[PDB]
Amino acid sequence: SRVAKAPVVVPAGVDVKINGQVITIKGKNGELTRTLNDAVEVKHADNTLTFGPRDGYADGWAQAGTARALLNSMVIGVTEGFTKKLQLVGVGYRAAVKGNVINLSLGFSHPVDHQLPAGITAECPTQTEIVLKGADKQVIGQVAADLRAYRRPEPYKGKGVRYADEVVRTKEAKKK
Amino acid sequence: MALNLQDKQAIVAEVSEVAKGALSAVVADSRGVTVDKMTELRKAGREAGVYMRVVRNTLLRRAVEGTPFECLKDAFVGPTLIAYSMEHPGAAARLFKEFAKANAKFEVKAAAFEGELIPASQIDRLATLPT
Amino acid sequence: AKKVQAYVKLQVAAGMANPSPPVGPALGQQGVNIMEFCKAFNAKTDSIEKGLPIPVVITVYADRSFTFVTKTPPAAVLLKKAAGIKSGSGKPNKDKVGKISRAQLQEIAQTKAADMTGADIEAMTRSIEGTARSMGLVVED
Amino acid sequence: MKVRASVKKLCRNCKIVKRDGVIRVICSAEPKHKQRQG
Amino acid sequence: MLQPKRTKFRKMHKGRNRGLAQGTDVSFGSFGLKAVGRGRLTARQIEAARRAMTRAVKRQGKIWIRVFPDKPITEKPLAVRMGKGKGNVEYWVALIQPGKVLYEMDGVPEELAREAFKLAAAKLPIKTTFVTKTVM
Amino acid sequence: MFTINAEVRKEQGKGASRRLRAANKFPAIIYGGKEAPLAIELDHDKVMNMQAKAEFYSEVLTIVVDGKEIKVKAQDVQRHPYKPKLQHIDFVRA
RNA sequence: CCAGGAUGUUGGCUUAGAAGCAGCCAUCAUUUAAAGAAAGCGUAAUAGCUCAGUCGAGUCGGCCUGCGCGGAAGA
Ligand SMILES: [Zn+2]
Repeated sequence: SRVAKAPVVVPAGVDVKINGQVITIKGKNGELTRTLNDAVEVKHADNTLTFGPRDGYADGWAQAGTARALLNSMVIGVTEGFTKKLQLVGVGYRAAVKGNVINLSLGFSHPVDHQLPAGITAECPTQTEIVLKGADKQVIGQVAADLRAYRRPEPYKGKGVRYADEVVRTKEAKKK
Repeated sequence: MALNLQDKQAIVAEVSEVAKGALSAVVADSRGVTVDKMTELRKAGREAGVYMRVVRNTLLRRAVEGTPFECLKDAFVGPTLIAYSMEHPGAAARLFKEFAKANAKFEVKAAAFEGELIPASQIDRLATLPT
Repeated sequence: AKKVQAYVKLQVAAGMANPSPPVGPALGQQGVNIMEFCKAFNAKTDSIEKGLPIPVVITVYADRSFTFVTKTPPAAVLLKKAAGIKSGSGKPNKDKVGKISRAQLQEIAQTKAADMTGADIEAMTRSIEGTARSMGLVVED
Repeated sequence: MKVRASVKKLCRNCKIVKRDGVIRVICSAEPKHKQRQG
Repeated sequence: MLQPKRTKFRKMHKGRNRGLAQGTDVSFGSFGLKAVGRGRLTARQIEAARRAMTRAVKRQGKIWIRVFPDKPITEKPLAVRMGKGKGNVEYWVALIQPGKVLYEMDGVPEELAREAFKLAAAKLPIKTTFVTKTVM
Repeated sequence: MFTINAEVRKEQGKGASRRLRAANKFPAIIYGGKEAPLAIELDHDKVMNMQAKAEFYSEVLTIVVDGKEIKVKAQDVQRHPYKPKLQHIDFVRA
């Protein structure tokens, strides 16, 4: 509702194509094409994109609010781009990237080879740190979650893949 | 929470009555400052530790409006802090000027010396006035 | 005047120069030495009088020693040799216990020249008279 | 998590969210406050 | 528990609980727990309900019990043929009509009132509502 | 002080009284002085909030019926068996 | 959301030590737009978290009531 009341601005070069309920945001980096719900009514005017409900639906604004943030991130991805840094804490935990595949050695008796989706590239400035980059915030967040499941840091030392913006709390090992 | 109507009428009514007798009222930006600095600025102006107070552009707008004053809205943009003088020569502009020790001036948006409006390029003129 | 940067405060009195049983290695485990608490500490402490629990900031950077500036001690340490008894309250409020007064703690909390807010010798003066009565003591002001 | 017909907001960080049709209690300060079947 | 220290009779018929209640207003304290549903309160339910509120208030204020069992209940054990005389009294209950001021409290804040009766109402079989002393 | 709009009833009996409680209304009666009793039907909600104040049972009331302000006073009130509602209130001309 | 969230004072007694955050009490004052001698976690005592000017119009939650929800697992 309120969020939908805040029109989103699109930088220069950001080509926006609307086809009924489809939104194609192609800019400097990558191109995203998301399909809105059906109760949302996007209006391309001037150099911004407004959002509003549609007569005949209950939630109405409940959908316009999301579509406001959705296309919003779509523009941010095709302009500045999103990034997620996941560092590997622990002994023997290393990381390597050979092309579009990421090899991880989380103590496993066999190096894991995660496969990157559509447009998701990442390197490693350190043997224990990965930097994911993409144009889709939803995707870059899922890929970071996959590598986050391979080894969830325990509340004792935090050993395992974590997030650069995540705080892991630890605890003692009980007495006796 | 919030402040009841009757409780807000007084707040603005007070800041207005003190503005009618204030010989001066300089406005400036005080963001990123600490308490130790604020106190130091208060100790410099008056040993009573009371000087330089932060107020909203609204509380000041309707306060400067409740009193015959004009052309000051430009001095009320975003973070605003007022510094008036109800007694003694309003030449205490040198104190704050030297306190900010800034080679610029922008911070000290404007002021009103003796009912006379003054821009930001005049904050130094008064801060360099001889005894 | 800036931000957080080490500044503990644990002492028992001004007499005990760098004690051990009370605290000891507790006053220096991050950047303070459990020995130099007599050089820079008693740098002027023995030049006045040792008998009032006086705390102090730490302030440590990375230059070995520290530049801690001692200041005015608690206003309670004046409630054992400046207000009256040193202890023994018997019963909390079931009895008025003891009792201070106006003249008492008057020129005792005035010596403070490195603390207190507001120079108004009437608002910052009575500010050191609340606790003196908060312990069940009566007010003879 | 502790599942039981009754579900409430223990701490102030509690939140009563409905998923698929089941009341749940999400927490971000105490994993013990995690509930289900409300 | 609460039960008549003496009764002119040991047993009593069924006795239906019809009509409304009498004690609807508080005439002893400033607050109190009022009944809404229909049923009967046993000596255990009443006693247990008292401990709850009495405990939620530490040892301050005062509580009153407008209700009282004063009604014996007979029941026959297992492996017993029907008849052979009326059963034996096992416990005493109290008929509670919609609007019966169950308990009352005074000497404590209004907030602590609801909380107290809240932990006591959960002990009661029937529903209840919080009421406050009214003038006239 | 407390103005309470009223309207003379057209039928008495528990039957009519009940039909009133099923429309946010309740029966009433104003007796006292040399005047004869008068059936009155006050609004539930309205009076439901007016009685919430202790000044409603202390200070004098002013009922306006058929263009007439009769200064009365709360004599007695009958509350709902268990719900926070009203059944009937007696007023006295004073 | 980005903010601030201070000071007397580590309040007095108790204690190995308790400083808002064992526990007895007490609960005034202060500079203010506002900050409780202090909500929860956390410390051996501290520390560290943290709750109670901008943006620009809607927000907060008890009560009466309708319709629903979970509560609801058998061969
Ligand atoms: Zn929780």
